[PDB]
Amino acid sequence: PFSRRRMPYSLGTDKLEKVDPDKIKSKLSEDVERKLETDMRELYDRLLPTEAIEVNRRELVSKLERLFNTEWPGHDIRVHLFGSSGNLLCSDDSDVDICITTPWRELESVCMIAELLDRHGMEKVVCVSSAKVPIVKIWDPELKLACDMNVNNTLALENTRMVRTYVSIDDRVRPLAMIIKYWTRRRVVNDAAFGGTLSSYTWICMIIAFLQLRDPPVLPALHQQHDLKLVKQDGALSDFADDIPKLRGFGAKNKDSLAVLLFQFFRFYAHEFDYDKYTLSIRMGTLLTKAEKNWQYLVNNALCVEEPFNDGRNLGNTADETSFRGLHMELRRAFDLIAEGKLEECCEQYVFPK
Ligand SMILES: [Cl-]
Ligand SMILES: [Mg+2]
Ligand SMILES: [Mg+2]
Repeated sequence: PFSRRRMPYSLGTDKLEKVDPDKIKSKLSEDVERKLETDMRELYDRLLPTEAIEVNRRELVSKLERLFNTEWPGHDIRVHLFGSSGNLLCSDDSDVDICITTPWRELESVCMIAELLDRHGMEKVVCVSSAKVPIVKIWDPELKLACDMNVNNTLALENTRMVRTYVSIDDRVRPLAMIIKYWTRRRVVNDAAFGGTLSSYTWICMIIAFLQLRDPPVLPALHQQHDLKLVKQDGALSDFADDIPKLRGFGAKNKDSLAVLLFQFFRFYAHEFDYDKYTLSIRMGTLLTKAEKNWQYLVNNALCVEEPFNDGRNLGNTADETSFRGLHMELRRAFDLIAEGKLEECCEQYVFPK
């Protein structure tokens, strides 16, 4: 019984002003960079997961796999981590995302799973059967983990494997992405479902797109690197290049530090990127126009971020015009603070009004 709209309609829908480029700081001073760098690695160390909690995620997987195969024997039911839990970007307070696979299609009834998990002591058990991807949500009070589960959405397993591959290519990607994600949680702009802002997966695509567009690039366009694609276990070629040992080091030509990349990330999205004209596409690794995708007609197209496996889908579709204006303001707010090295203020915890 509470409204979670992050960006109030009183914000309006107007485009932000194009700032005189000579007034937009182009690089960190040496003092600001050095201190921001040490602050970011201190933040990253606190964000890194601990082994005790990582063990709890795997125990939840095992517990769930046992519950399911005991209740419905014979169907080779398997339980897989994905999302943050499988792409190297989770922290200890990250929820668990789980994909349950089986050829037994009758398991795709998420409320049947809710009844079983409730009966065996899970708490806050809810099922959402009308979502694009039906889910069951639980709180495990023994392991103290929140968990969203779906059944047989293998597409999410592949784009998790893709993000994991991107994270594995250059060692700056994991700390950069974790710190930006932490920023999105603290400013509460990571809630596409109820807040009208952007999903964590949308944010990760924006980070990867920015890194692909650096000169030199930090990350390649994996979907376009046909010669480094391996054959998967199902016999088909991978959709994206995934021979990690051959890919590792691709970004080594780019010599910018973590501090400079965080500054440039916010500078890019605060002032450089023309939201009105372009679509970000980590599938291509280059900018696309909205018009070449017919996305000038798309409802909720202020921000266009192409899903790399279904390029008909805009990940930015959860932000209407008002929400985009507030997101853009948050990105400029972040740029102004990181330009002066103020990582703590940048990550101030947003609280909803009463
Ligand atoms: Cl993630
Ligand atoms: Mg989740
Ligand atoms: Mg529009």
